[PDB]
Parts: sequence; structure tokens; C-alpha cells
Amino acid sequence: FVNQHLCGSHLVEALYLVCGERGFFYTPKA
Amino acid sequence: GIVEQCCTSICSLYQLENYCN
Ligand SMILES: Cc1cccc(O)c1
Repeated sequence: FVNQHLCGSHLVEALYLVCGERGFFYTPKA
Repeated sequence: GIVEQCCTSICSLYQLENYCN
């Protein structure tokens, strides 16, 4: 499950650029 | 489900804005 692991690394990075000054919370679930 | 939503199929910047604060 290195695959989801690889994928959330790129997702938090897209989130960092999309949320900007607002932030985001990163839940690997829900 | 961020993962299930975005790791199984590609997410657009626009769906991505929803996990912002
Ligand atoms: C922008 C981005 C990063 C990683 C996975 C995706 O579905 C979308």
C-alpha cells in the first residue's frame, strides 16, 4: 500500500498549491 | 475517501478545493 502512500504524497502537494493561504486538513481516510 | 476518490481516478484542481479549509 505503498501505492496510496505514493498517491497521497502527490495529493498533499496539489492541496498545498490549491488551498493556498487557507490550508487544508489531510485525512488519509474518512 | 480522499484517497479512494483521488487515487483511483484523477481529481481536478476543482474537486481538490473541497478538502481546503
Ligand atoms: C492533483 C492530483 C494529485 C494526485 C492525484 C490526483 O487524483 C490529483
